[PDB]
Amino acid sequence: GETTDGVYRVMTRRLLGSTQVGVGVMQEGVFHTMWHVTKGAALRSGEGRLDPYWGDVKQDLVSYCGPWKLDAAWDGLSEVQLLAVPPGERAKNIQTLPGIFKTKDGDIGAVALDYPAGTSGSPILDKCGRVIGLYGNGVVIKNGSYVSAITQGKRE
Amino acid sequence: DMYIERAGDITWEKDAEVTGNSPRLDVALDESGDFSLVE
Ligand SMILES: CN(C)C(=O)N1CCNCC1
Ligand SMILES: CN(C)C(=O)N1CCNCC1
Repeated sequence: GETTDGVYRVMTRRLLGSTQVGVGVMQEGVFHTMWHVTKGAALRSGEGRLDPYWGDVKQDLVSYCGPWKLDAAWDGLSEVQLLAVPPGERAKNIQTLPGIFKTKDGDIGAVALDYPAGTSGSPILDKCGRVIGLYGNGVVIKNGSYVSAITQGKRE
Repeated sequence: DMYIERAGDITWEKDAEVTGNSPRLDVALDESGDFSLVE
């Protein structure tokens, strides 16, 4: 099926009508999304099938057709773009300066942007167009505002 | 069965909408992949 690089919607027919449950990135023949979007299940691309290859619930990431290919990282200084793909709506670039998730195991960039649940897996980009992580695993803070980690995997 | 549909090219767009703040938050990540706020 479709193996062209780019951002994709992840859809299901299990619920009422056609529902968008998330988003992902096709790069170098590998499809990358968040684990909570597919739960590790196989995907369809037209008449073709994508099988999971690697996955980890704690990182909340999964890759299909090959190993994780996304290795760019947020530089800790510059603004980034969330390439948001909301349900039933056009892809839209949103520029923002990331905040920080401070953890006992190190610091992670975070984006304070709020989109419907089905937007999980939308890529976050650097000034070169490189994917530095995926949007959709985060927290709700004091004023009811959602903050997502910039979640990135490791390229072996 | 779940399926994928192309939605766009991955590129940086000049003069995109600029919004969102930059909070610094102390968080914990559990074995289930759920983040939670630590205070
Ligand atoms: C994972 N994710 C993007 C969500 O579940 N959200 C954020 C808070 N508003 C509702 C939708
Ligand atoms: C439309 N949008 C991105 C939001 O829901 N925002 C507003 C400004 N930053 C926090 C959340």
